[PDB]
Amino acid sequence: SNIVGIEYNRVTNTTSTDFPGFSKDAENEWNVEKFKKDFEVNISSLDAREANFDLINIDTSIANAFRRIMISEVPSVAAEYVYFFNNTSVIQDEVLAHRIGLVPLKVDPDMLTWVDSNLPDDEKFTDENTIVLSLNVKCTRNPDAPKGSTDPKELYNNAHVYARDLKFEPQGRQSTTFADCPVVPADPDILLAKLRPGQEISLKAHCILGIGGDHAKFSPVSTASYRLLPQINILQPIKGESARRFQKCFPPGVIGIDEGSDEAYVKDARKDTVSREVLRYEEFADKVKLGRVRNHFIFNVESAGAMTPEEIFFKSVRILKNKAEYLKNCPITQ
Amino acid sequence: VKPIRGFCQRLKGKQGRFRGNLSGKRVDFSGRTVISPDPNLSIDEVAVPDRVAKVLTYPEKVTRYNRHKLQELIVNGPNVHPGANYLLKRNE
Amino acid sequence: EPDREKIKLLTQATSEDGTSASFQIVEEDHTLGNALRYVIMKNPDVEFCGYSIPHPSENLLNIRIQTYGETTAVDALQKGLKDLMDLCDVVESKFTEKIKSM
Amino acid sequence: MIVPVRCFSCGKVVGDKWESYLNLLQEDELDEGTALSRLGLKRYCCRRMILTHVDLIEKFLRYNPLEKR
Amino acid sequence: VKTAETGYMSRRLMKSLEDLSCQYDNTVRTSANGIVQFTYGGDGLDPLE
Amino acid sequence: EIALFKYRKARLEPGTAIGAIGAQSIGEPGTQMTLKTFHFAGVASMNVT
Amino acid sequence: HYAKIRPWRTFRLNECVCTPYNADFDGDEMNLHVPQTEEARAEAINLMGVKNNLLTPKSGEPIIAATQDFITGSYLISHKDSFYDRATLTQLLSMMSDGIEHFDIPPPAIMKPYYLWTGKQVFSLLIKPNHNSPVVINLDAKNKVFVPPKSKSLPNEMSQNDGFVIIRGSQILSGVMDKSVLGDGKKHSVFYTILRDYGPQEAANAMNRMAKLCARFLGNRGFSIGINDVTPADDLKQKKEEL
Amino acid sequence: RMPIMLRSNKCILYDADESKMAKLNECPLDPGGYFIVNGTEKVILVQEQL
Amino acid sequence: VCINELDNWNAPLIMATCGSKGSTLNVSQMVAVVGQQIISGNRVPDGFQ
Amino acid sequence: TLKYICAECSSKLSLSRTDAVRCKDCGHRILLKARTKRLVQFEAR
Amino acid sequence: YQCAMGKQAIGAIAYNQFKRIDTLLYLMTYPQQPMVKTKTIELIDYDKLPAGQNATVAVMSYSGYDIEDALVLNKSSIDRGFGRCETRRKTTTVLKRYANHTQDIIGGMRVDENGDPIWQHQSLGPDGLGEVGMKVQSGQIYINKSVPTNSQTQYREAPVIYRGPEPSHIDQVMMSVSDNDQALIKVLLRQNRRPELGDKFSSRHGQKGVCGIIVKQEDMPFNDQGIVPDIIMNPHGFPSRMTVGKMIELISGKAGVLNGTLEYGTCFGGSKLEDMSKILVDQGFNYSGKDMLYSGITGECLQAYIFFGPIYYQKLKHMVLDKMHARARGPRAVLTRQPTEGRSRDGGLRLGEMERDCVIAYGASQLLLERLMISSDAFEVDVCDKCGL
RNA sequence: GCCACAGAG
Ligand SMILES: CCC[C@@H](C)[C@H]1CC[C@H]2[C@@H]3[C@H](O)C[C@@H]4C[C@H](O)CC[C@]4(C)[C@H]3C[C@H](O)[C@]12C
Ligand SMILES: [Mg+2]
Ligand SMILES: [Zn+2]
Ligand SMILES: [Zn+2]
Ligand SMILES: [Zn+2]
Repeated sequence: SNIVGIEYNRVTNTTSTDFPGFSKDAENEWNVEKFKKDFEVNISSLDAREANFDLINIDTSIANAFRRIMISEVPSVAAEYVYFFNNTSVIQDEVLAHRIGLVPLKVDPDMLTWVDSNLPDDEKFTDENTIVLSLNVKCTRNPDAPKGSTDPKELYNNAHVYARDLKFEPQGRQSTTFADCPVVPADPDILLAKLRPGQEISLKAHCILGIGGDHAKFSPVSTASYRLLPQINILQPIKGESARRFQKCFPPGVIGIDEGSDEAYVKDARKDTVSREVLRYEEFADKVKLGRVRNHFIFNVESAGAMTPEEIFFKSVRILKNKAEYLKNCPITQ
Repeated sequence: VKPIRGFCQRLKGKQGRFRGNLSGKRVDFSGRTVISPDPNLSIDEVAVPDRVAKVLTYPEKVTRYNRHKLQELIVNGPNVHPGANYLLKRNE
Repeated sequence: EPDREKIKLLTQATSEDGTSASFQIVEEDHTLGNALRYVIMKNPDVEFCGYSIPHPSENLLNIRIQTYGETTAVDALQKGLKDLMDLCDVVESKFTEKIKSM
Repeated sequence: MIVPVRCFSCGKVVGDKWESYLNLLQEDELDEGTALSRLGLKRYCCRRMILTHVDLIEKFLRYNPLEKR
Repeated sequence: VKTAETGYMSRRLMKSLEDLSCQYDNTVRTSANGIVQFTYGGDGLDPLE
Repeated sequence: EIALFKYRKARLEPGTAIGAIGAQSIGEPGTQMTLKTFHFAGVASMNVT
Repeated sequence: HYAKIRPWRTFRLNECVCTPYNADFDGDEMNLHVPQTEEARAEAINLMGVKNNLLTPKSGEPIIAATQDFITGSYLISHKDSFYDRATLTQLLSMMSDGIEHFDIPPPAIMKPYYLWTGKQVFSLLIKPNHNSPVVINLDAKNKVFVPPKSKSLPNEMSQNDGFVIIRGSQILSGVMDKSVLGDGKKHSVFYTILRDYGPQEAANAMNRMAKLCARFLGNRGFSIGINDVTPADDLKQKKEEL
Repeated sequence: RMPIMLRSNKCILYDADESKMAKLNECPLDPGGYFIVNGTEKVILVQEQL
Repeated sequence: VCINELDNWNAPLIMATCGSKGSTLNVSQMVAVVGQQIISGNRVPDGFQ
Repeated sequence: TLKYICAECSSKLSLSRTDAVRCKDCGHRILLKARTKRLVQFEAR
Repeated sequence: YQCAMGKQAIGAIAYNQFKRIDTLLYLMTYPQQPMVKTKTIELIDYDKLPAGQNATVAVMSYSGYDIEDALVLNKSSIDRGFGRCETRRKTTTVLKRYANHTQDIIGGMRVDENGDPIWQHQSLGPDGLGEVGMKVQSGQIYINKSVPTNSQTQYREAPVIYRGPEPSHIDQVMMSVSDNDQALIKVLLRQNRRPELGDKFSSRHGQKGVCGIIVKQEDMPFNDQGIVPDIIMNPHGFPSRMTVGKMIELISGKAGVLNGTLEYGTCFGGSKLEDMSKILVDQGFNYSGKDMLYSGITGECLQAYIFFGPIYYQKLKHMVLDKMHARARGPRAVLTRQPTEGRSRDGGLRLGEMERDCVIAYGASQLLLERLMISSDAFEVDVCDKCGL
């Protein structure tokens, strides 16, 4: 069986059992034809910032590897160094630099090159491996503000420094390479700082590309996780008022009562967040059992705005394949 | 009036010569740090920070069995951790 | 040109005939060790495959493969890497055709 | 002191939701539990990011040294 | 408050018991070579072993 | 053979600072002891210290 | 201790060793002295070593043994309803030895439906990994919570809840592993037997294997406490009220 | 010269609104009740006697 | 009556059975009656008249 | 070079060699050094 | 213990905390008000200036690094600002006027041959006081004080040199005149600190603990929605200490953040558990707050439900950066010729009577001789064999 | 340098 059973106090059968040596039959050898026949992908939603798709008949290790590579191995572009000219705000320079490094940039990671660390700073950053973002905001008192007003958006001119103030400054051939895709933040309304008259911010941010393992600002996904497909089995029919109570143990769209026989049946097990509430009540014992399909993953990949989630998943699969190929091509030193 | 520190006051008490400087005393080559768990170390091992390890030194005498090792440690120097901080010559 | 420092065969743990072996792989973690473990355990000749990260401070992974007398552990490791490549290729193909389907 | 750019747990950008959350509480007179859901903060880790945030920057800016108070 | 008295008790006990040791003829003696016990505990057995 | 080996290795080895060991093995339970109220064999009017 | 060099600005010791120090990782600061002569170094490592001081001199009982979160994981492995297939068995065996030690997989306790190894066989391999290991220890001991069997004529191992542990050869034939068998204070523990019969190095190796296994197993087999574990049932609030 | 306790009836911060607190570089949520002597803010602690 | 009713896989019960942390008394105090408070061997002294 | 800020009236002012340490537009005797004009580099982490 | 450790939590001090120059001030970058409040919290205005953050806690045994009160932190959570803090310190100097009509001076900047300041004066500025906003490393000067020698007079150099394990940035420079008409200069230095191994965290029910390991987000457990805990706490801290109020706080906070309102943990009252269970079950979660988490290492479902929810954690002022010390050889006292006391003087650790006696108990004669004579106060002396003097 | 309190385990 491949159903992770859910009980009132424990979770049973959580480990994969598809390998020879599990039993005397010695089946489930690795056959690429059988895996090609059995594996399935079903995309249910595909937006510009979020993808939902089911991977069916795949092992837990590979799906978890895809999730981990998506979170911490797919590169993305974020601000790395900040050079300050006259930051006169209340917000400290470290805090402002950290906030600017945390904004997501709408930059294709494949248009850049990895920065060589051992090179010195005079020639480390070139036009191929660094995006320059200049910010320059000065706040002044509004001379014609209403007398009865108290909103800082009306009393002052530039009291709110947002992420859209991060102008892009092309350097060298980036004037032609980034002509049709200018560098803008993925979330332009990020509130970076607040000012009062007499204060000024001006800075240049050098943005390179890195992986999420080095720092969380480089992770291309705001979230990237799966969940097993829930499975509700009603072993005995549930009739009448109890069925209504049986409806209240689940989210509203999960199960329904048929109008003819007046019995409860499972309508949509995907909506069922496994709260196992129905296991609290003694009347539904030996009448319903809950489980999750162990090899049926529902990935929900939300991008940070730099690039599409399907590209992120494809890059994760390619990274795992390249890891395997690189390990295969290496010589084994004794 | 604060009573003067006479000769008997220098010898009695926990801050006197006998209990503060003779029975127990402050020592060199010691460090103090907050402790945190690490189950991957063996039970007969303690993990020392590399910052501390670059200060706490061991004086190894050069023999015919460890000449090249100490040459490499001298070459590495005080900043690279597998190194050395001081050298004392035989005739100096 | 080849990366000699990537994967090593720990001599002190392997067997004389190469049936049992332990390999040290640099700059990996659970995301590759678990996939290799699952793929190698599907080899009918492998009776022991297990990875470990000896210390979080070290970016390192020790994987032990013990087989029967039919094949050596190096052959099992190469077969597992090739089979993981094939799995990734199949997943890649299915995903890229279901994108174009809708 | 100011609303953080990203959620600590997952990584969703919540720094651009502070002004909208204040506007939905003040103008539309919505309750605090519905304004969060209208902004797409479904996970509770993102909800606590701006539900428990204390905007101390406004209080700190009253003591501006660059301009008479 | 119990540590304040316990430390003094331990210090007194050790300053009274530090000099004793088991000699090579299995007799426990003081630093002035005077016998306290002819055999340790009556049988000369280590509590640790 | 096992019994004789265990007996012959259980003797107190000469040179052991057994007085310091005893002083510590008496002082340390004094640290571990919590202060409780006891009575002498089932009558509540004694309160033996 | 033998020194290791790590970059994280704190002294780190195995949690089996914090019991002689009476130390907890809640802000404790400790001291580190370095002997500067060969005689002092040898005397420190041969008279004050951790391996040579597994037993307190106050009573002779072990003082360096399994602490909290290592007893619980070992108990959950050695629980009676713990059955592992060959993949999980092998991963657990590699988890206690950094993927270096050679393991001789014993025949499974269940054969016809599937091939399943009990966690007591996992700890039998923990005590003695292969045929080249010399550790062969035999002992009988009672657990902390021992429920006597139904009849007084029956032996102690035929009790309920695996109260009695029996180790013959190196196989754990009965019982669970708890503070009585793996912890400190009792002279019938596994590590005490290994230290007395085969020297301190094998006891240290077994403790290291146990710590490395239980530091990686309980994360992948979760263990949690909630208010559901603390709330009383419905009838208890009436029985307590009436009493 | 008597060193006056902050937020007493002889202090400058007595019954002052938040704007005057901002004008004097003083926090409105400061508890008060201490003396500023030589720049250091010292509190006369409550004594318990028979 | 509290301890005998708690089901298996109860975390305080497991931690008490192991001896890793806690005891039966702590579980009984958390789930059921805390019990009499004892000060210096007696009950609570008359703080007031 | 204007380098100092009066802590009360917030007026940028400079001090010569013989000038007293006090503001010129008011009697306040507390002066804060203004921020330097030289480049300061930070790592966005 | 909570009453003891609440006064050491790092957080906002006052509204004028950036206009203050205090001798030591710990501030938190992103403070949050507690999810589970109290009427006393509202009455004393603690929620206006809170000290702590609401961390997603999964009460489970994750690694071996959470044993004995130690806590597991999330590296990605720390990278996004969890537990980030700063330390501000004050250095004050007085340009006193001596009775000989001579006074201290501040100016001076030793420029090199090329036309740039020297390394020790790299951030010292033309007026002698270090520039606001620049980074000061160990060995550099931020106050270039000079003292007349006779107290055309000659001034000897007595600068104020920064020294410490990590660099600091000059946050504020202030000059004024005291009552006795002597110039007063105050320099406030700030340095930003992130959580590391050894940093102390408290959980507002006692339950103090230092960080034992910092692991990546993908190594952490996760729920169906992808929520990753910021702090993993060992289950073994509850039974011996019996903090049921902590579990009630977790459930109240979870139900409040799902419902959108702050909850109350008021003594002899507060938000009842049944209402929070109803709120949790209406939102699709378990009534007891026990979620089902997949482990990030192997991907499989955990075989036990994990107590999962927000807990208010406090970062205490005790950080390992201020505690680490090591001596080797250094200064010695003039009287006893033994190592000095304290890490401020590069002192040595005392091997007291108890440690001496512990070394005696092992029988280590040569180790005792080395520790108490060779490495502390060894001295070659000449003694007369006849008179014994 | 001497006192004085304040904390840490
Ligand atoms: C150098 C690496 C290039 C790589 C990142 C580029 C080159 C080939 C590209 C894919 C193909 O276009 C087919 C698909 C088209 C859909 O629209 C979006 C997804 C889809 C899988 C693509 C993703 C991505 O854009 C790829 C892999
Ligand atoms: Mg402690
Ligand atoms: Zn979030
Ligand atoms: Zn002025
Ligand atoms: Zn003489």
